[PDB]
Amino acid sequence: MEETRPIDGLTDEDIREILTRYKKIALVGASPKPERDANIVMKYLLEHGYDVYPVNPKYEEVLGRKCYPSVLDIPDKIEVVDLFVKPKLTMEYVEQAIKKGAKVVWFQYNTYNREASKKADEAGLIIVANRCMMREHERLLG
Ligand SMILES: CC(C)(COP(=O)(O)OP(=O)(O)OC[C@H]1O[C@@H](n2cnc3c(N)ncnc32)[C@H](O)[C@@H]1OP(=O)(O)O)[C@@H](O)C(=O)NCCC(=O)NCCS
Repeated sequence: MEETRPIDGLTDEDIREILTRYKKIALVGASPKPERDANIVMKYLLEHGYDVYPVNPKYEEVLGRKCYPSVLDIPDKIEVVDLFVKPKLTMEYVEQAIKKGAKVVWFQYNTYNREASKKADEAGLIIVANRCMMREHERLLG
């Protein structure tokens, strides 16, 4: 009688490790609108010690942080690309994540793209899917 478990196949321990260790985040789809999920999670991660670089070519500053047009333009190392964009947009961002040397691609709810997931797996990145960083942080480090 196997229980349902997340499809990315990571244990609670693996996620807790990624949430404790990898705190340089490129948050793609960042938005200054309070209503968007990306704004709520970006504020929460900044309140919990994450260094969050918003990425969205539309904006130059979001929540007081300079906003970049690509993960590759961020002047720092990036460990996690946290995706708040539609599925077909994620392939490009996974490609940027690979070229930047990120360690983890994190597909937030309704962003998963199989093809993008495949390029990330081929390059060796850890893939987290169908979870929220905020909710996993609350569940595991709360
Ligand atoms: C993926 C998602 C944003 C789609 O929602 P949607 O209502 O269709 O919104 P859109 O994709 O049109 O736009 C959202 C943002 O993407 C940004 N965006 C669009 N194209 C982009 C691109 N190429 N690069 C970066 N950002 C982009 C837009 O600027 C927009 O922000 P804005 O309204 O400030 O302009 C949405 O399903 C989502 O928020 N998923 C994550 C949900 C989640 O995990 N919530 C946490 C719950 S605890």
